[PDB]
Amino acid sequence: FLSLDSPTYVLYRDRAEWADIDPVPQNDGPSPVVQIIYSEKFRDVYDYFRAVLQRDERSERAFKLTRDAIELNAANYTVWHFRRVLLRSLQKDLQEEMNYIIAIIEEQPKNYQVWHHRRVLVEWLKDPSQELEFIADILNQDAKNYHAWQHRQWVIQEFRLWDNELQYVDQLLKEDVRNNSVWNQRHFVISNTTGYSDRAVLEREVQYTLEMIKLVPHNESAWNYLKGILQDRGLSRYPNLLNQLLDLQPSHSSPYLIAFLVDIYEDMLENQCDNKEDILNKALELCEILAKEKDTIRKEYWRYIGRSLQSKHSRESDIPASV
Amino acid sequence: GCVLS
Amino acid sequence: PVWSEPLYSLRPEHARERLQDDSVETVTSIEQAKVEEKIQEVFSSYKFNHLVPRLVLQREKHFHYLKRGLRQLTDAYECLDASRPWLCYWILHSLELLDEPIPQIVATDVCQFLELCQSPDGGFGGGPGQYPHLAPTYAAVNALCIIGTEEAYNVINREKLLQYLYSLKQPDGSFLMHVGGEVDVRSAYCAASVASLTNIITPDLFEGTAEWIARCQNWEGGIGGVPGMEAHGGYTFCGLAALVILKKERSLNLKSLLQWVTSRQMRFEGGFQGRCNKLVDGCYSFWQAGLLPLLHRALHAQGDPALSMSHWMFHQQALQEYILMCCQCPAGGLLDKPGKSRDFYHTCYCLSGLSIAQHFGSGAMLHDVVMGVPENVLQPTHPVYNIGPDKVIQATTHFLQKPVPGF
Ligand SMILES: CC(C)=CCC/C(C)=C/CC/C(C)=C/CONC(=O)CP(=O)(O)O
Ligand SMILES: [Zn+2]
Repeated sequence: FLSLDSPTYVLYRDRAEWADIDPVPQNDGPSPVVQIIYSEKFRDVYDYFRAVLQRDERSERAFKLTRDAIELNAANYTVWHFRRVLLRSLQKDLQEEMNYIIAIIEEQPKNYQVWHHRRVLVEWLKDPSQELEFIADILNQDAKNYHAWQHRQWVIQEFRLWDNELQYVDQLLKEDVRNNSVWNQRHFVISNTTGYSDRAVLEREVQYTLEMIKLVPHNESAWNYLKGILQDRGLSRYPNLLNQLLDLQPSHSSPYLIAFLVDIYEDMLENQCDNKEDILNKALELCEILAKEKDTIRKEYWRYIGRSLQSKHSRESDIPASV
Repeated sequence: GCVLS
Repeated sequence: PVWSEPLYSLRPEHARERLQDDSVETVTSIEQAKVEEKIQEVFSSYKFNHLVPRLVLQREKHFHYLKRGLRQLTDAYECLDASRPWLCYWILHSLELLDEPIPQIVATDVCQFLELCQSPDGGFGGGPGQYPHLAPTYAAVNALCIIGTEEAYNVINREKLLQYLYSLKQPDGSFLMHVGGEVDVRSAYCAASVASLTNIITPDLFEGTAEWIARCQNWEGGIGGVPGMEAHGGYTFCGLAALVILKKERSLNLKSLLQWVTSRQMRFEGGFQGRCNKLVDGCYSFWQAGLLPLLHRALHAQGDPALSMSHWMFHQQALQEYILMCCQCPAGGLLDKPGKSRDFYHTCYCLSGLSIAQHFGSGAMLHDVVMGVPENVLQPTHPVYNIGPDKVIQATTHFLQKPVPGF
């Protein structure tokens, strides 16, 4: 009825329809800590929320009161719980509640409670028809909203709405090929649909990634993805990769390409390859170049890697102490 | 800023 | 040398660490360049003002900020009216790190307040009369342990706490954050943290939990909120720390994890980002860098011989430089990045992260790195609970005298 920001908004202690209720002051104790000096409006709404909660008054007025309490602090999970209790007891129209949550998330999209509330509504209605579009609108304002992506994965997974997501992913990667959330969504969609074992798919993905890497050699997301989809089977399992990466050494170098090379060498020395020494030195050479020039912020990591490789792949690594 | 809960 | 710059972020070569957008601009590169430009200004402000750089942790200012906030807050904190135990914890821990005593007048008033936040059914709520929730429960327990008095310990109703944890446990191994609430890796960590400290861990409380957490590790090497989600420092800290408490760190691919977190430190800024291709932020000085002490203990537990015995696997100096030069508010308190306003959350974690970067300790081995003036050194923090290492020992020892609820 009366909006919290309305110019003619009135405190609850000045509302006739609330005269029967005695507000309940916050019980902070004799000598409080981290006591918040709430504004009049805030303390007033909550003093009355505390009253209805305490009486467990499940009424239309209590329902409207939770809207204001939520508006004052959308992170108050206790108010959200009571509101859901009211939604059921009062048999409130859930689509109307959906319209409401849609609006609240639009204004406070980084809050945990609002997304969980929307999920509960979808679960109750067993209707995901509005989700992908709603989420898309939120993602259009912040393409990396964590809660939005999490809700999207949940919706897609629970109702099996995989059909158009890869298309959605391509669209966003086009807008910003650096969006790690979208690279994650790509891995989400594919591994749950075709999988990465189908050689035709894996082939496609690697070509796509290398292609994105050529267009933006310093975009760390493409590199992490390329590594993420090949590391489980073993990088050494793909002999052409190593070479093809060296072909970018001149015109597309980055600390990322250098780092990948080390990962390939690493796995190669793991699956005992040919010239188990020519590879090792090639690796320590890169590890040093990174720890001292191309990627010093990670010097402590690169020295550890160079050390680990030497500690188990040097020609002396399998040789007795007495020899 | 950031949120934890 | 005389021409040699002792500060990593000011060295001429550092300029090469600026972002290379390959002439391909997207929202991401643009935002990243904006931040670097602002951070560069901070770095070279000494040069332009013709002054000698000096890194000072404004202890006095932070103390005043914290001392007052522990008692009273402006309406700016209305958005945290359901996170008051968090406020108690962030502040008390900051004071602890700064090595400031906690008057018994305060300690006892904190105890009584948290008592009021405790639910009749177990666990703590975000405030008096609020339903119990694992985040404020975690904060409350940590706060009481930092105080470490018999009184603080006795506030915690161990029987009900356990009952509460069970009421949230799911069949798949995960926990709800609160009744009728959401599920993500934070709950596993909050539960493990309070259960282990108060000694209420039963044989089946965490069955399947290690497995569920392990499912959150993704293709990136890091851990996401729930299975399938992007890797994030906040959830990764929760996941690994919980697994460490449960002694199941091995359930994860520690190698891919180590590579992911070390890649989260920004080459230019020196601080950490929360996820790949996003912005640096002071609170990750703890959530991300705090992982390294955990990985060190996990790998060393596996007999990893290549483990350094003096430093963590992240640029300790660069992190300290970022925090000290870019994350302090002149009026006291710390923050996300230059241009952001202070708050107790960032004050707590920027300091926790600074401590981690200053103190290395792998058993008998002990090496410190204190950038700037020596007064900058803070008290150490436990990498799992993020409270004094002594408070942890003292607390667990105290509760180990009690019997696990129900025996
Ligand atoms: C013990 C607890 C409660 C740990 C949680 C620590 C964190 C930091 C959780 C973060 C959750 C999250 C990713 C929320 C989404 O909003 N965050 C951002 O967008 C910040 P960024 O851009 O740095 O990822
Ligand atoms: Zn932050």
